[PDB]
Amino acid sequence: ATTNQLIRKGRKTIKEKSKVPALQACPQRRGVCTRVYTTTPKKPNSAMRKVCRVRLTSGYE
Amino acid sequence: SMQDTVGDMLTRIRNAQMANKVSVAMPSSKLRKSIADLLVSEGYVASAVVNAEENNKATLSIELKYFEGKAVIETIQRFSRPGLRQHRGKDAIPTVKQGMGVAIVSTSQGIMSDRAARAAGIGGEVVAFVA
Amino acid sequence: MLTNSDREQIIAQYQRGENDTGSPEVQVALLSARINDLQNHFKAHKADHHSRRGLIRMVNTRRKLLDYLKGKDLGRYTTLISQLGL
RNA sequence: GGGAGAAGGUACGCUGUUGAUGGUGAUAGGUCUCCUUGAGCUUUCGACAGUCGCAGAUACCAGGCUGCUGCAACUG
RNA sequence: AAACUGAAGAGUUUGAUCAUGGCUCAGAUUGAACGCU
RNA sequence: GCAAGCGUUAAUCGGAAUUACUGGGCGUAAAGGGAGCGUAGGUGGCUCGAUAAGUCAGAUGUGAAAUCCCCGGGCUUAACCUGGGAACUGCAUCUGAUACUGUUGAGCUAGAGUAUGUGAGAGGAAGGUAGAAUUCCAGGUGUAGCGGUGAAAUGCGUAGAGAUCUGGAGGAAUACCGAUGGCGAAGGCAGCCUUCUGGCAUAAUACUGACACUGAGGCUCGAAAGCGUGGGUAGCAAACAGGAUUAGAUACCCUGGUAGUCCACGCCGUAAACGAUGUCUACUAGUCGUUGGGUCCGGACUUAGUGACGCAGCUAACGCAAUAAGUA
RNA sequence: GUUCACCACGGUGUGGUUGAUGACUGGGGUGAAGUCGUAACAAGGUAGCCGUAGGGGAACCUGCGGCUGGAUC
Repeated sequence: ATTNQLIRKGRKTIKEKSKVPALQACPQRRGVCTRVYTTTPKKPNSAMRKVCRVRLTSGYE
Repeated sequence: SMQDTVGDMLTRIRNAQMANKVSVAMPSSKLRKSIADLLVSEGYVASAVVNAEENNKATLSIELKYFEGKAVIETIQRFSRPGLRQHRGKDAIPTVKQGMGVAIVSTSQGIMSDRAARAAGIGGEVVAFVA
Repeated sequence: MLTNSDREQIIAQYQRGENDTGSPEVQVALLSARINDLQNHFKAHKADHHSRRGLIRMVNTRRKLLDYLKGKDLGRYTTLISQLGL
């Protein structure tokens, strides 16, 4: 990158999106539990992890 | 082609000192003579003379110095290049090696050291750092 | 191609000084004669891309010389392109 | 190339005033002749103002249009 | 007189290594929320 | 370890030099555009002047107060409040300086070009032609195999093959030379001859006088395969057919075999289009080859290419190393 | 008061842009000791890879050109 190249183009940073889109930049969010079940974990571990599919006030499920 | 005369001058000096040459010669110019004279009076090179050649041409020859077998000019880098010129005020001239080195400054009063320009209270184009 | 005789004819016609053969006018006149002469060859061998590269090069050089004259002496450039029909 | 007049809109009568304009060319000025001005007649586009009716392409005359799909390229 | 004082890295790819390179963490901050108090 | 708070979540900057201006990279880790020409632009030789726009300095006006910072003062301390400074990296207008950039006048020759003489070359385009060899066809001799493979078999052959000799048709490629040899911007380009034509290398003189470098968009060219139209069609050969092998064998091996490969004119626009290394310029130990020139006395030197080594330097290492991946 | 001019609402038509959905369908990913093979890494048992074309249940195979980021020589 020459100086002329930096002026003509300019270095841009990509802004990464949030890892918690369903919260909508809120600390917590209220939802209703649409399904309470258990599931198996990934390869190394073995258990019955307790999970709930919940539809939140933001419209996510 | 060659679009940085000052850069070429400093590059010739740097390569000659890395190769342990006694002297380095180039085509001359008043700007090159001003920079070489500043180097001489700063003590980085022994002498710099112009020999008038034919065809309205001139050769600038600089005798280098070595201390304990090492080159006196440790580092000589160009700061203001043709693609990005650097002009500073009297209170923004960058120091070299905490004042041990010299920032060659082109001011309205001519080529002079960074400390000389600071004493005169005048800025200019910071052309090189020699230490 | 052009011969030495007609090349010297062009030089003598576009002389700036005595036996100069290096001014923009004489260079552009020689280039124009050579290009107009090579148009005949390229009407015959139009698939000749390697020679056409050199023809394009002399067109580019003539254009650079004409720009240099336009920047140097405007009336001189206008008169020269007036004779050469460019 | 088209589709396409796709679809769909607006104006349209009469009266007065008014701008532009094509043709023909009497009368003059410089011989089945030429050039300039151009009377009378005539053509084609506008603008403004008014006016009547339910309605002005007022009668006769004079495309309905569109979407999806099968077939055959088409005129014949 | 002064306004001129400021800069730390770690884990994780390999049998091990150096490099590259992403991910993750230790900090500061808030008009904060939540949980325990 | 914090403490009337302590953790978690969300969010911003930091660490992240992880968009690198300060402050990174692109041979092999991600990364040089396939190559060129060139538009806007960016940048740009020497000398003497002018100007003072950039630049630098000074002055003035302004840059609100609060906040941040410094010196203090008042709250019991602190937070907080508060006086004066500093700062507000800025803008504007005058004045000065002229080293550099800009704009200009004149000059110069060293970068870049021109004229003239020699030289090498598979550089390009269009025609013609030669000699081997294959295939096919027609004959003479001749008789039982040929061909193919690791073996075979398919196949060809007593309707006479193969082998051998003699004629004919045709197409494609150009053994030897042949060479980290040459030429070309890259892609590429090999028989021989003519025609048309580009660049390059070289010695000296004369000439122009910075005319330069690079280059987004753009345009041109661009292996092979492929596509369109029209010809051609010997060999080779995708597909395809048969024979083998195999558990299977849509393969590898065998026997055939069509598009294609060839020509003309156009499209396509891609390759591990590679040196996985953009172009241009300067400088930096050396040794040995080779190509094209040149100059001296079989060598010596000097040039422009093209190779092999090898310091310093560089690199994560491998390695590069005047044809840099070194120093700019 | 009337009338004309300007004009908000509202209406008509015909397009553009974009969110959610949609039978079915294409590829991508994840998940177990599944089925078929064995394409690549060694010369990976036919060197591999790049472009392109044809073919094939599937990795892939074959042709043409290119590369070395190919061992044995």
